[PDB]
Amino acid sequence: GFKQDIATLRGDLRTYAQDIFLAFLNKYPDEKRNFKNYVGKSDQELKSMAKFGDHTEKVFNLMMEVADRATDCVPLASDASTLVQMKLTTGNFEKLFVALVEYMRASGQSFDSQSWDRFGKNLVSALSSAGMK
Ligand SMILES: Oc1c(Cl)cc(Cl)cc1Cl
Repeated sequence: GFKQDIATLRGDLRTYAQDIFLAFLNKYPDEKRNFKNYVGKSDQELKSMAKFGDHTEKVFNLMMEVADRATDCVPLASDASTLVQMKLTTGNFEKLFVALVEYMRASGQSFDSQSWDRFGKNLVSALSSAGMK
């Protein structure tokens, strides 16, 4: 289920983070235009940029922490507030989770893809309730 999936992702987090973020950028090319440093680069070129691997892993680590603290795929409102108060839009987040769920469904592994869909919706809603546009 959802909690085992957190363990699965953590066990190869850099690879999963990069591959899911690349799936997001390739599914939504316009989002990539908000990453000036990644425009005009293929997957393999992105994987050679230090801050691509470092930033994608850091984002997914925080996602895993929030997932770990959630109950029934509902994140803590206090985690959402911490996120909004750290240095975006709920629309871009919703698109990341669409790509994440599609990636899980195409994997041969028994990810709980419906729970991640719910978690993404609930995080988007909690971020909006906590003041993110
Ligand atoms: O370099 C970044 C990456 Cl790869 C992903 C996100 Cl979500 C943000 C930044 Cl600044």
